[PDB]
Amino acid sequence: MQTHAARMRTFMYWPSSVPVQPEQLASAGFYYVGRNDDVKCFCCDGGLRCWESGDDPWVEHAKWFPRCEFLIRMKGQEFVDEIQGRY
Ligand SMILES: [Zn+2]
Repeated sequence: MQTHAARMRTFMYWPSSVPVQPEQLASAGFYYVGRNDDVKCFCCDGGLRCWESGDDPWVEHAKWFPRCEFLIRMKGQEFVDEIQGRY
């Protein structure tokens, strides 16, 4: 699940009702595990479910799994710090 294309392919059977797009999930390192709306990050193995309207996957990534190596490398410690309430 190291590549964007491999993560995107797992969303081929992603439910239509979920108000979060596969493109944005896969960019933030998530892939659909083929269960409800459960996704896991390829890097930290952080699991996320119950995706609501207006959810930004990068924000959810930094909110619940701030120590993820991929999240830090892509978004940076400053972004992670902000999401954790540190300005
Ligand atoms: Zn992660």
